[PDB]
Amino acid sequence: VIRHFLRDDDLSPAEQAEVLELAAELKKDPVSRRPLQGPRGVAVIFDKNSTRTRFSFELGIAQLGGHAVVVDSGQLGRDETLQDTAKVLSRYVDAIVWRTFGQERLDAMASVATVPVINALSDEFHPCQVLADLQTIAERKGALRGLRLSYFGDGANNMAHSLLLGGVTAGIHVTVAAPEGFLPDPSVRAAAERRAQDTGASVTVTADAHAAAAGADVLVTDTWTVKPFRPFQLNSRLLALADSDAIVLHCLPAHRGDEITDAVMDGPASAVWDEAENRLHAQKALLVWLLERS
Amino acid sequence: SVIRHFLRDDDLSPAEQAEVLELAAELKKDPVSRRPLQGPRGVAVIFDKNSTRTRFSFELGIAQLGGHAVVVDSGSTQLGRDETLQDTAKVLSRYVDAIVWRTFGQERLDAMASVATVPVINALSDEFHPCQVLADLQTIAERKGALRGLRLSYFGDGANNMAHSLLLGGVTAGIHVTVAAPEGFLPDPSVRAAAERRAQDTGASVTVTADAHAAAAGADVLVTDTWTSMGQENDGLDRVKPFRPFQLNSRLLALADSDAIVLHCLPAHRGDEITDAVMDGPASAVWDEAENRLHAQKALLVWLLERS
Amino acid sequence: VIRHFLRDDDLSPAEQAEVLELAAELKKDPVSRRPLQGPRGVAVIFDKNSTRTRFSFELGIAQLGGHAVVVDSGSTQLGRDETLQDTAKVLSRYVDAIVWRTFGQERLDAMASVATVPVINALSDEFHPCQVLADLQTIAERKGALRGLRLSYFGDGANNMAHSLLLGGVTAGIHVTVAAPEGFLPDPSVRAAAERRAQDTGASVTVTADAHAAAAGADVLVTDTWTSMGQENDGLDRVKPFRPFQLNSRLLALADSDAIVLHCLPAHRGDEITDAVMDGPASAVWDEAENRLHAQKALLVWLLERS
Ligand SMILES: COC(=O)c1ccc(O)c(I)c1
Ligand SMILES: COC(=O)c1ccc(O)c(I)c1
Ligand SMILES: COC(=O)c1ccc(O)c(I)c1
Repeated sequence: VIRHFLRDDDLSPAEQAEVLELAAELKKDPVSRRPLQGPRGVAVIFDKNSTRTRFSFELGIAQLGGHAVVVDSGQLGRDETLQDTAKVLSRYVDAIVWRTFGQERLDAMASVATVPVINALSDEFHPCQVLADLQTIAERKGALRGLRLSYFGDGANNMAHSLLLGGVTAGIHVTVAAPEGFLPDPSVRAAAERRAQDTGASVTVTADAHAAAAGADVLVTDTWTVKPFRPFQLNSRLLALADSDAIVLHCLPAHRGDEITDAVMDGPASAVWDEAENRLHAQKALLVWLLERS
Repeated sequence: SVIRHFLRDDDLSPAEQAEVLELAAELKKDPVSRRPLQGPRGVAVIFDKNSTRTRFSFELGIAQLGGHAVVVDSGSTQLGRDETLQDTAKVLSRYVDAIVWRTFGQERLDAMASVATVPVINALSDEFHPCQVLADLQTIAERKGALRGLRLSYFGDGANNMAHSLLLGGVTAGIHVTVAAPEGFLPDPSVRAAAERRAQDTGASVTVTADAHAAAAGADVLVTDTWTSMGQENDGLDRVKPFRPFQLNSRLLALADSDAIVLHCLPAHRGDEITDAVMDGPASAVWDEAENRLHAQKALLVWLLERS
Repeated sequence: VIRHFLRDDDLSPAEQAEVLELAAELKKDPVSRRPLQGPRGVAVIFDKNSTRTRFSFELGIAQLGGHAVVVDSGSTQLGRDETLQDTAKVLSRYVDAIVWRTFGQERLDAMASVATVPVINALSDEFHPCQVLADLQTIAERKGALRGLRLSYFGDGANNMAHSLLLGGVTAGIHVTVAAPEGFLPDPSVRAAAERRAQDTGASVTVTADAHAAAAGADVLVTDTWTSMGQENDGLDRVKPFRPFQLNSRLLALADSDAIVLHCLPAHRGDEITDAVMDGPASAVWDEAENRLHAQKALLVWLLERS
């Protein structure tokens, strides 16, 4: 009966809508929900450090009344079985937030822990970032369903997979614009196409950056790590092809002049700074929502 | 009032230990009902060698007492390197209401405690692990009731921190403690004599034997621990062959009382000191035991702060 | 506008007095001010770790009702994977203040130029202005009014404590003397800024290699370690030049009979200061160490309400 959140499609379309609505309420009233008052603990474990993931989660948990126990990459599983660690953590904390690499490690922890496990960021998915992206799109553009989103650059990385899955879950027509060596994992693509039939969305994968941008409502990129990606740069030429009032997203950090140009990132279509803040609100909502169902 | 420290299990008298364990039971039922550190007031939690389960239990426990744990890993300069230990203790005493320290040699804890003007707690050391044994006693009481007169046997390395603390903390609770260990691996003589003298006051006893089967027979509680600490991996000994007859396995457990329970200071190395069947079977109390580090350490801190 | 505290003369004499008054009030009532209730966040960022800096700030923020997010060395150093400007914009969305221990002053200036929350220099190569606030609180509680006191600092005259004692000291009206050997003198820009500020407060600046003249008639004697970790490979013999400037019993006996002794910890007993001086009746190093908690909480309270 314990819900986990390891990939974007772990939420149904109706569940994802609940979490995003909660994120909006929490942005307006950040200390109104105190499910962890006590404080109750939440584990925030990094197999590899991520300062942005730490600020977001550590502050968010505290604003829910809890105390985050942050374990930096100075690992889980060397000492004892992941199953034994999961059993003990379940006695100390009400949720486990974990940044690890392979998906099989997250699945293993989730199969044994008796508290919710959240994928903070992994090799294959970045589902919390995409919740923050969807919150940012909704507050700038309103209804998500039927919007057109294009992601540019490395189509094999965790953002491309999560934009496909979380995007179609929200009714967004998602396009990935990527060069040949760097396309979405085929099982993720197939999961996105199936979910997309439930929401009226669709999946497109192309090497044509110009067609990806033409008519886009949301344009997204991410760092590249490098010649194959240059045609996919978000520059101002690409952005003129989009629909009026298009918004640009980029989970930070950005390498200005590589995947994105100053003019795009500092211009009026950029929503990168609101996007960064909304990681706090979206992750708090996810936690609140998981905790009440577990 | 004198400042009370908790560096070894016998730092509590039998009556004082009973007060702490009763408070641990109350705190398990009502975990935010005691707020002596409301403010927050600080508590230092220092690791000369990192321990992640010591971290979760103390960091959360201190927060639930209303306090704020300042957690210092060994990534900082080891205490005693950049400035004297006495200088550090004097400064710490201006910032925090208690000092929790995982360190190696017991003389370092003694030194800190002699100069600090706030309680010092041994979170785990080479010679003792008294906080773990408080959690063990809480767990035993939960399962069996009165501790006085129970029979507890520990198996494996008889000179490690858990053997020493089970001796001292166990006899302080009135438990008849047996250590089953091979020759060359027997309890420190000073700790054994201290346990024998304390056991006189409680009606307990101390037994040390190389006969694992005899130690298991009639026991109410069977305990083991890893055979080798990190610092012993390079000591030159074969640290498998001497201990294999002391494995806590189904055969050994079946020799004990039908109602016996099994304890183990985590992490366990399954297949070495304990088997999967025992670890995962119905006699195992290891998960409740791990949880009770939280409650027993909170009780200890509440009790020390009130007396200091 | 947003106020920052990057060096000691970022506070005017009147503003410094307000922060020091607040520090005394917070020492008496340490949880009575809750500007960060929520909790609101405060970033505490270390380009190079300092355990003493971390404890003081982490507890202080919590006692203001906030939650400190501590970033130790081990994260990618600010500037490596992203512009300081971009990091500052994102930080400003998460926290109500940025406390940063870094190296060159230009990095602090850059952060403060674009951050929309107060930026505090926790400790840097050029200045240690939070420690000097704690020193001034310590002197005030031991001596009363600061104006007109005579303070002499001994040792490396170009380190961050020498620079902040000059600037923070003259801001408080203290006559500051730096006693240091040739080649280890205060930065000229810092000395000139102190000399300008001293005209406003009736204070004065003296730089001298004459250790006995600097101790004579002093109300406060201060020293610091002769070498920072980043100076250990600079090629200099960093012991012989400084031995004449040791804060020892003979040097203390030249000062005013009611003189006090300060040293931001840790001390290397036997080098810059002796056991007899560290542990005798003139030493105020333990109160000084504690007051870093109260002075830093005061600064945060004051910056948060002005910004
Ligand atoms: C939410 O993330 C942050 O606030 C953040 C990002 C990058 C940084 O280098 C630092 I320090 C903080
Ligand atoms: C109470 O102890 C724990 O919850 C714990 C133990 C071991 C670990 O490796 C980790 I991550 C957490
Ligand atoms: C405020 O500074 C301290 O309290 C402190 C200083 C040095 C240390 O090694 C440790 I642990 C704490």
